[PDB]
Amino acid sequence: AKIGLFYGTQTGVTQTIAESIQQEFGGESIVDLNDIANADASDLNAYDYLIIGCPTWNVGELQSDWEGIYDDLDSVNFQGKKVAYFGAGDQVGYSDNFQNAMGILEEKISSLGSQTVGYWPIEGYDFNESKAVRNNQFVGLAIDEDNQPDLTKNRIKTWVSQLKSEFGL
Ligand SMILES: Cc1cc2nc3c(=O)[nH]c(=O)nc-3n(C[C@H](O)[C@H](O)[C@H](O)COP(=O)(O)O)c2cc1C
Repeated sequence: AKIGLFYGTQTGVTQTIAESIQQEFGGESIVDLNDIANADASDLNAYDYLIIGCPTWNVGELQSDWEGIYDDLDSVNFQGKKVAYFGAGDQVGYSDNFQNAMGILEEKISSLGSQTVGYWPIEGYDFNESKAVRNNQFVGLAIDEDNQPDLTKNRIKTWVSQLKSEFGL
């Protein structure tokens, strides 16, 4: 497909979100779903449009599967690629490390020459600190199933609608 979605997940929440995003875009013919646990860094090279999903774990850390491939990311040339990010987190329980994984990955991938698209407003959340915030916006979609599951469906619909414009759909 045109868009490659790569996600990592520990308790399955990020996978469910990935599946909803693929569905909102139009299905398998538009978005390829890939579990980063089963991929090689070079698989990211096959796409010009990428969506990266990762939940934050263990107080500000990357989900372990993303942690595993992190050092290999240097071998991929992201210049010219448009990359969007999404993450699952818990704003109440980890108010000072909310969605940090998403920010760690964005800082790394953009330093390799990619363009970040998909900024999201921070006003619909209550947290103290997040490494995924730059100039008062999140660098990608923040989902919180632990505290705001009622908002997930419309957050995804709205985000995907905005991304379509960025990805030329
Ligand atoms: C042990 C543990 C640590 C967590 N640490 C963080 C954290 O530092 N920041 C955050 O935003 N959420 C944190 N969370 C919340 C998870 O990211 C959240 O539950 C998410 O839905 C997990 O998605 P997964 O099922 O895709 O792995 C933590 C949850 C647990 C159980």
